[PDB]
Amino acid sequence: MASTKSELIERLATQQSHIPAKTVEDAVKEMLEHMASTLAQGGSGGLTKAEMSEYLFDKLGLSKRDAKELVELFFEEIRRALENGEQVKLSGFGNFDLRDKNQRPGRNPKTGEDIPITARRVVTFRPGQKLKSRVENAGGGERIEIRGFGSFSLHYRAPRTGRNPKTGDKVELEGKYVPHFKPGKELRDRANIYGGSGHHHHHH
DNA sequence: CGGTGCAACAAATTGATAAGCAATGCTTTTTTGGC
DNA sequence: GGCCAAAAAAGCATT
DNA sequence: GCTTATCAATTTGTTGCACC
Ligand SMILES: [Mn+2]
Ligand SMILES: [Mn+2]
Ligand SMILES: [Mn+2]
Ligand SMILES: [Mn+2]
Ligand SMILES: [Mn+2]
Ligand SMILES: [Mn+2]
Ligand SMILES: [Mn+2]
Repeated sequence: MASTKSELIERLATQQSHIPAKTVEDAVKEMLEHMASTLAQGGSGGLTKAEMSEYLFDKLGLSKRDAKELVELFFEEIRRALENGEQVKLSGFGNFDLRDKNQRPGRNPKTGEDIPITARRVVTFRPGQKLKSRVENAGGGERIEIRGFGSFSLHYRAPRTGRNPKTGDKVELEGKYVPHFKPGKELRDRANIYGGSGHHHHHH
């Protein structure tokens, strides 16, 4: 129960036959690079499905129509893996994990009245080291926002005196930014095996 | 290529609970690039 | 697309 | 071990992107 970058490119390849696999493969790598770049240096404001497609056009010389179907399928395939209970591991970027959470005490932050947090399965993203280095090294760029999938942004870490957990020796750590992913509604619903029933949908 | 509309976003409240992380060497998985 | 040895990244330890 | 994230219900303002 684990999907990799290559296993993902393989499924996107056998679903994009009208496109040469090598291009299907080059595409995913360009997307992930465009994505890392955005979070690391940014420069071009928020990243979106359109910017990722335009980029594949410019860069790979792909039809604007194919870059769009691909970008969409790329994230669709990831959702399919997770919804099926599979962990998605994209080397050089990060891993999308599934966690079963038990019910725990909550409340209406405004009123204060206790209201329990139901048990559920969530999608979490663990930034890889390759990526974490780029974001602290570069300094921090823009966010990524893909509706229905999730959004990536940067959270700030204040400087602090840390310890080498092996030796217990103190270490002086500088401020830096770290990537943070937020699963979008579609992905949370599909991945959470506790809501595939008559939904939540009323007006008052 | 450009204008609209609207559900999916971000931010904001509190507080109990769950998850992640500083350094870094050895082990394991993944990818790379030739053939 | 499969093989393969080497390089890179990740996994683990503990994180 | 200490720090950061998770989440509840609900409103106010923003934006990705489907659809003209
Ligand atoms: Mn262009
Ligand atoms: Mn299934
Ligand atoms: Mn955030
Ligand atoms: Mn090589
Ligand atoms: Mn490493
Ligand atoms: Mn252990
Ligand atoms: Mn502990």
